[PDB]
Amino acid sequence: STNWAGNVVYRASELHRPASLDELRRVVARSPKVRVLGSGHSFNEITDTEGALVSLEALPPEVEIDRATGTARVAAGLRYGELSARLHAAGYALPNLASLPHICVAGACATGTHGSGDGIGGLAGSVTAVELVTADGDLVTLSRDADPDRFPGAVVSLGALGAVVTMTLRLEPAFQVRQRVYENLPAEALDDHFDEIMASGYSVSLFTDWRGDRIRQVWVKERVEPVVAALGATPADGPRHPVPGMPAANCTEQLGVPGPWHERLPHFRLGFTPSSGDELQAEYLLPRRHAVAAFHALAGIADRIAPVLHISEIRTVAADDLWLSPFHGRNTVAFHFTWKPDEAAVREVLSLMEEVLAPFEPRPHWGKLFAIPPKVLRSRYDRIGDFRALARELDPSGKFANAFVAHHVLDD
Amino acid sequence: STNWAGNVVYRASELHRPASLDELRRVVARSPKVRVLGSGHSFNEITDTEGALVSLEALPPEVEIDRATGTARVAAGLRYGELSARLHAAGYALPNLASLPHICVAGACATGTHGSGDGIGGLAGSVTAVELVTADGDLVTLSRDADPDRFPGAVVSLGALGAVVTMTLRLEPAFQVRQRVYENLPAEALDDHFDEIMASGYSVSLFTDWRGDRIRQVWVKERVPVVAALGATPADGPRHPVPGMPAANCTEQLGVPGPWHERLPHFRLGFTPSSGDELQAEYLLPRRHAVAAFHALAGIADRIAPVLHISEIRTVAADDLWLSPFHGRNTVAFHFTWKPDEAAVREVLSLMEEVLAPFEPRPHWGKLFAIPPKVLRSRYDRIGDFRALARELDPSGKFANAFVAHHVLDD
Amino acid sequence: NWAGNVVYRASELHRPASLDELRRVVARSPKVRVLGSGHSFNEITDTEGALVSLEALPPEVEIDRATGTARVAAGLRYGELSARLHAAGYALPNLASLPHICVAGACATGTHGSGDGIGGLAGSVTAVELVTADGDLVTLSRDADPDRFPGAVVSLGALGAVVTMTLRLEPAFQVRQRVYENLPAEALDDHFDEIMASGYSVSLFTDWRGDRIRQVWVKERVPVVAALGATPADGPRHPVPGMPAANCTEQLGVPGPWHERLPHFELQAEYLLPRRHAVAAFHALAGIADRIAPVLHISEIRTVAADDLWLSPFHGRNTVAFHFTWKPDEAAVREVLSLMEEVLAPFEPRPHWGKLFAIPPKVLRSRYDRIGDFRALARELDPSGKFANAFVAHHVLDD
Amino acid sequence: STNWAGNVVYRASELHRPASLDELRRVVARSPKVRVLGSGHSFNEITDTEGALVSLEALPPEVEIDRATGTARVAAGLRYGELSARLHAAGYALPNLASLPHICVAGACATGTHGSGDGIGGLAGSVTAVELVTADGDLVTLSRDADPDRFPGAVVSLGALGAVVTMTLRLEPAFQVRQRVYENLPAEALDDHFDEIMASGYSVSLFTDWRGDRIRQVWVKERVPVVAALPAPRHPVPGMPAANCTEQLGVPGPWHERLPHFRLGFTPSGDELQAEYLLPRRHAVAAFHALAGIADRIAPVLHISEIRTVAADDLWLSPFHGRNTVAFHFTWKPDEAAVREVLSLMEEVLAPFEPRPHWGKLFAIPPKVLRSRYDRIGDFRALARELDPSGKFANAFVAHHVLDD
Ligand SMILES: Cc1cc2nc3c(=O)[nH]c(=O)nc-3n(C[C@H](O)[C@H](O)[C@H](O)COP(=O)(O)OP(=O)(O)OC[C@H]3O[C@@H](n4cnc5c(N)ncnc54)[C@H](O)[C@@H]3O)c2cc1C
Ligand SMILES: Cc1cc2nc3c(=O)[nH]c(=O)nc-3n(C[C@H](O)[C@H](O)[C@H](O)COP(=O)(O)OP(=O)(O)OC[C@H]3O[C@@H](n4cnc5c(N)ncnc54)[C@H](O)[C@@H]3O)c2cc1C
Ligand SMILES: Cc1cc2nc3c(=O)[nH]c(=O)nc-3n(C[C@H](O)[C@H](O)[C@H](O)COP(=O)(O)OP(=O)(O)OC[C@H]3O[C@@H](n4cnc5c(N)ncnc54)[C@H](O)[C@@H]3O)c2cc1C
Ligand SMILES: Cc1cc2nc3c(=O)[nH]c(=O)nc-3n(C[C@H](O)[C@H](O)[C@H](O)COP(=O)(O)OP(=O)(O)OC[C@H]3O[C@@H](n4cnc5c(N)ncnc54)[C@H](O)[C@@H]3O)c2cc1C
Ligand SMILES: O=C(CO)[C@@H](O)[C@H](O)CO
Ligand SMILES: O=C(CO)[C@@H](O)[C@H](O)CO
Ligand SMILES: O=C(CO)[C@@H](O)[C@H](O)CO
Ligand SMILES: O=C(CO)[C@@H](O)[C@H](O)CO
Repeated sequence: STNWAGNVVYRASELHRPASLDELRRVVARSPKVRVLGSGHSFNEITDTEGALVSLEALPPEVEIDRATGTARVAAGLRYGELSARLHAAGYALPNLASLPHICVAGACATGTHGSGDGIGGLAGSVTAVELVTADGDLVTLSRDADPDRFPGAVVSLGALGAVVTMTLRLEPAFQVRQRVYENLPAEALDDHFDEIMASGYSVSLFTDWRGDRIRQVWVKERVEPVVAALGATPADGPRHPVPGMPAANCTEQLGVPGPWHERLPHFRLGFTPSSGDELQAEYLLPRRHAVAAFHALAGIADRIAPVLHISEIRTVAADDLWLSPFHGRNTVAFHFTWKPDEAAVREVLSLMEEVLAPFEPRPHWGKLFAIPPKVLRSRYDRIGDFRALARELDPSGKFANAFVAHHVLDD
Repeated sequence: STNWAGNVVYRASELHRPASLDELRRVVARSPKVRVLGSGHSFNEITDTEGALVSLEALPPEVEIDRATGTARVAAGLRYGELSARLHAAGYALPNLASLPHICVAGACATGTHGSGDGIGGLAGSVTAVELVTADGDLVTLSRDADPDRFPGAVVSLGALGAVVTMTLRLEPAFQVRQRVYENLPAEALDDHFDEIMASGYSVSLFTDWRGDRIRQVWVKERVPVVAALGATPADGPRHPVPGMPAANCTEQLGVPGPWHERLPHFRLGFTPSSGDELQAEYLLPRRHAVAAFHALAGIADRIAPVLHISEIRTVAADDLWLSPFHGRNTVAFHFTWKPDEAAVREVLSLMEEVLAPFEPRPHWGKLFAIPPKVLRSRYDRIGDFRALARELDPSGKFANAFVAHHVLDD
Repeated sequence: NWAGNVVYRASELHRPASLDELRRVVARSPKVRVLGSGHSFNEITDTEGALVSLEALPPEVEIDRATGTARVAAGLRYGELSARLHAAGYALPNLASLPHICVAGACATGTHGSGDGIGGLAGSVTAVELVTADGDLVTLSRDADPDRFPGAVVSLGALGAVVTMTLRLEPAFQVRQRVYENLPAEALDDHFDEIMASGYSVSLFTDWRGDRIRQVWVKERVPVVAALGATPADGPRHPVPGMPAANCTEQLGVPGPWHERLPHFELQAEYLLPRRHAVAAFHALAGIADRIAPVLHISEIRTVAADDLWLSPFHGRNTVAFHFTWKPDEAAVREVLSLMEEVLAPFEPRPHWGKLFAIPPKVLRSRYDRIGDFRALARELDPSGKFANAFVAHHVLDD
Repeated sequence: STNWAGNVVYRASELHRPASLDELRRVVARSPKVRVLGSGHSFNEITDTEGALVSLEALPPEVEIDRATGTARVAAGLRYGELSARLHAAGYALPNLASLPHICVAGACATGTHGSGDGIGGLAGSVTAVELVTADGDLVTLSRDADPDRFPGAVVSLGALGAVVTMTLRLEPAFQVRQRVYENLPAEALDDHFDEIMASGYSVSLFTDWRGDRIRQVWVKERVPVVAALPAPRHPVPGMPAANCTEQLGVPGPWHERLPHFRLGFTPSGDELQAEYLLPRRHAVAAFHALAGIADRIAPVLHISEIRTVAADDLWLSPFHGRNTVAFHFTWKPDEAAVREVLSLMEEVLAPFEPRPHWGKLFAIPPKVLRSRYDRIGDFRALARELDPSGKFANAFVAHHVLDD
């Protein structure tokens, strides 16, 4: 019926839940208009369609680990929670995960979903091949090794190349992670010490309510002195939640307690499992150089942000070569905004935000809200012409192109 | 707002999600009318209230394992999926789980939730102590060792004693379980071999559509073959109890050994339905009336199968818990996962109840039924005892909604 | 003390007439205890150093329309404070039995009325200003000091001398009050909850002679006990036999202003129990009614809502109040209380801090979850133990 | 989001763009607080509101000409760029145009926007009637002919009467205009020859950087040479490209591709602040010299200043109410803090010349004094209360400056 938040009521005629590869290939082939439905953790109409919603949650939850190549072959309908548990048990890990694990692996990689860390990509960077059902109904495989020229536009694809059934991931050895929350770092500390703070851990989040002159929280996640303590931030005495009033229970165990990578790198614990959300979201991704400038630009309109914000989160993400990846050929600073659920009021505040950041050539998070018109947005991605070439090659009728992918990427 | 099936719209004024014991104690105390809210996997008006709905999902998720006594202190908002995973990690298990893990431990035990298994009781049986917030707002502990007279009425409580915050669970060593599905057993094979079948593994499920003369599926889970010999054929790939639904949802089959918490339920940890498209009722009968009852239903299989997804038949050992459906009688379980027409199932239930009447059938407290109070109560010895415990720990009836008033507490 | 069973062993009795003067006295005196009205019955207000009244201070009463709160002199009595609050068209939720009781003295001990959804008077407090042992002002408020403010109000005057308390107000309201005579004692076994909920504030008066509740006072904001066999009173009544009805607030259902209705207007003990033990307790007490009734004027049963104030008797549990206005024979009463505390022990009872009791410390401290937090707040605000007498040392602070 | 400059961040709740009169009238009637948004070419908080910002650029762009009366009925949301090009096509013209065409007609007229020329008023004088949606949502027409007592209040209104949908303009025959730039006139030239200079063309503009005592540039626009006695494409600001500006070097062209300084195609956000003071024309030289005396404080934080002339009108809050006028315009550099210092000073040195500020550009002139400098303000306050008792269309700006006691 709706997206996780419940602001997007899907206008689809039918919701198909194929129980096999064969049953999917039939649904895709016979349907004139398809958009794959993963986890519903998007806030825009990217997943909307007047035709066929198709889930892949009901296919085999394959997770075949090849010990020789250190790579897992895994079902696109599978979520990061499950995938991680299974990978971890077998003694394998991924380099990073998003804020909660209950997010669909293909759905995440489609929109350029990311964690934080200076030397760590968006999650799609771990992908080394896809198999997808084309608009026709047959399996195509695109892999880095085999298809150098085409693979990089395959992964962060807005699910407009077809339905991905199995993604190959490069694995690392399973690892332990400790996480501490520091409170009330002074905002001015960023002006001279931004690079030192975000490098002070494997993955660092800044949380600010854009009220006053203080970074409300700083989450410093280390692979097994703290810099942000030196700079005025006090360690938190107990468990904490990024948002004011929301329970610490939900969140991954903090207070410096080492635990497995997959119960630490996300902000939310394997158990949390919210059936629904009461928030909106927008995230702008800038070149890393514009962090401070951009911080200040936003400091200038904090009086419009703070009223309708739950929390804003600031992260770093290494550059990839993935054509519609927000991290395409530029190390990045992430300006995320978990809003309160008033779309009208957030839409005003986003047009404004987009004006004050415009000098920093900001790319919006494909899954989160934005108002950046196509002309401007397309100019901010070099390889947008090469991706439109691949979408017409693999989907000439534009089966997998709803209004959103047309408007933002495909239409002239 | 609603139950997981969505047939029950809670008519509550407030939905509290306290983040601390203190915050809970304040909400309980100040609210003149409370019903706790766990996982929402009930289908009747048990969890409904005009007063204050109260989750405990927001309290610290304690799983404190005490190696010495081999027990686990666990938060009442926690669900079996999370609890199990954590218990398994530390190298511990429980004896049984329900069909899907993502059910709340306090809400499961509060209704008499159960698996299958000859020598295995309802899940509430692994409970040795409960700490709860009284209608007053203070903590009370009831344990088997400290309160032998009263503890047996406190676990399977319909949440009418107050809000349980922690539950002590006797553990076992973590164990491996293999699972095999068998297809199209002859219905007559039960008549002389029911007990031989249900005992053919640690936990055993019979799934029939109540169409014609076959048992669609038989699931035989073993701690690390009868029904083959009796004319059922091994399934060659993965399978789901209901026709149409995907095998993918379900725990790994084909006799492949796995961890207990990834086998004893039908549904794998990853399957996480946010909503359901079904109703439910389950009748629990003394084991001797298995065949007698099997036939008595077969006599109205023409009114069942129309509005039915699948019916599940299981065994449950006896316990001593006053409102447990397995209260001092080894049990045969007749489960019905209906299709979501409440008006139509209610009519089929009136009937089911009438034909099963001679077997003194106790309904599952969480699932649908229409068995009136007078009759329901007479099927429970220790109903007068529970009514006293409620009055002792909740004189004002704070935790007594119209459901618990009408079925157990009112005269 | 207003009873006269406690002779204050203080060297000096100061009555500062200015904040400045009070601040001086506190600073210069190495041992202080504040004196309200003297409506305690125990050794709580007693000290060998300096008694300090605050009755002479400016009776400030600053009603802030916006937040709907008042700022009032700790020395002010509820009678006086009420009259002023009422004239401005404001009220407090509840008042104790007589208004001529000091506001900071009341809140320090866990003073309370009756009412199912009504707290002790200390719950109406949002902030305190108090002179420390050093002579400077500290403000503790709920808003500004979440962690600490709950130890501060019901304090046993062991943190400093409170000068001004901020109260949350309601709109001023009328109240009617009817006394019913001779309810059957059995009527509580099934209808306790229904009776105590039959008004805004309800009181049960029993002489613990036979099986009758002598009187039941039912106070309503502008019904069960009539139907359960108690008869309406023909004319004005007083809770104690023989004492004149003239002393008591107007009854016979004549609507009146809250402050002329919620109060009713000897030694005293009160035990405060989880509300669920109301009937169980009421029997345990009937089971020694032969030792009570001889030395008793009247006993008063009331209900009080839970709060989060660390040494409130209502700390984290709705409450049934069992009060005993005794005949002034302390030696006799101390025998009765020792037995009473034994029969009531299973109901984990808390004593009214400002009334008599013999519950040993080790036990009394285990019936308060947040004693250690209150002990660390007194050592934070008064490390010298200026405001620590023998009472507060014995019961709460000493190790 | 912001005004064209970006110094004003709109603190509105809703930004509406009605696509019909019906839809506007609905937005107005249901909104308790409204301010219309034109082109955002203001620099103060005149357009600002905590209520409802309402563009009109999405209504029918009507341009209904009556050959008989030689008058056009035009959509308020229309810009001078568009409106001109369509007026011209039909073989009609307006007497004058502001510096660029991409300013909203009703936005222009609401603040008393103007060009240069001795015998031509501010743009608002060409308006003979308005239809506006009241705070109730119904249409009211005020016209000079029908409502003599009230109409003069209605045009230069500060958008405080209602939302103007259609304005009736008096038109002329379409005319050609040539313009020429002369460079470095001596400032002393003005001392005896100001009047002769500003009368030397249809419109004349004097650009000075307020460095020394020269006029950097004199733009002389003639319908189809005095400043020569006392020649150059060129941009009024140092460092900005000439290509942005209308075609000069005496090349004849249509009025609308000429009278503005900036060509139909430019279409730029901005990087400047603005103030303009409008003095009775006789104080030209006295004021020019009074400013030359603090030209040390000005020239630093200045792009360019423009001095122009404007005819008198009878429009109640027109800067040109009952007096021929000399315009001292300043395009400042974007440092509001620095400019607000210079304006307190400028407003003191010009005080004897009874200056009126441009309603659309910056000023620090206190209300009591500003109000004294308009005779008819008492009558505009009586009209606003007549058309908008609840003050739906009155923001902080209009209340502070004009309406509040
Ligand atoms: C609570 C929450 C936390 C979040 N945390 C983070 C975070 O920390 N970092 C971050 O970067 N983002 C984060 N996000 C954003 C989120 O990762 C994106 O919205 C994500 O891309 C949505 O994935 P989905 O599958 O849930 O959503 P959907 O709307 O269901 O799908 C997203 C897109 O993927 C496509 N897709 C899905 N499955 C397939 C498939 N098999 N083949 C092809 N295309 C497919 C769909 O067509 C659609 O276009 C968060 C979102 C939420 C709600
Ligand atoms: C998909 C599905 C699968 C199922 N599988 C099985 C199965 O295999 N076997 C079986 O026997 N049953 C099964 N059931 C039935 C189910 O276990 C019961 O309805 C059970 O009561 C679920 O409780 P809940 O907390 O999830 O729901 P709720 O309606 O929220 O809670 C049930 C009761 O528990 C009480 N409660 C919850 N938390 C507390 C607490 N902390 N303190 C006090 N009271 C509390 C509530 O007040 C309420 O009265 C299943 C149900 C579904 C929907
Ligand atoms: C006739 C009568 C009726 C009563 N009715 C009730 C009733 O209905 N309900 C009930 O609960 N109790 C009742 N009580 C008990 C009485 O209200 C309490 O004992 C109360 O706490 C005493 O207040 P006081 O002004 O007499 O203080 P005192 O006995 O003089 O002092 C008691 C405490 O107050 C402290 N104190 C006083 N002022 C300050 C200050 N400004 N700053 C710091 N500490 C201060 C002292 O330090 C001391 O610890 C009654 C008592 C009597 C005599
Ligand atoms: C680059 C530039 C050049 C300029 N050149 C000149 C110039 O040469 N001469 C000159 O005199 N001024 C000039 N100005 C100033 C400008 O002409 C005035 O500030 C003008 O009033 C603003 O027009 P706008 O449409 O941007 O108004 P806005 O800022 O959008 O709003 C201004 C006022 O118009 C009102 N309004 C707009 N439309 C309506 C309507 N339909 N009904 C009712 N009220 C309405 C608004 O409520 C507000 O009170 C210039 C400004 C800039 C930025
Ligand atoms: O990263 C995200 C969402 O993309 C979350 O951390 C939010 O910041 C809310 O906590
Ligand atoms: O039998 C049960 C227990 O309630 C179900 O979970 C089965 O899968 C039938 O749907
Ligand atoms: O309120 C009290 C004391 O708390 C009553 O006992 C009255 O004094 C009547 O005796
Ligand atoms: O905008 C105006 C008038 O308001 C012009 O003076 C420009 O500054 C020319 O550069």
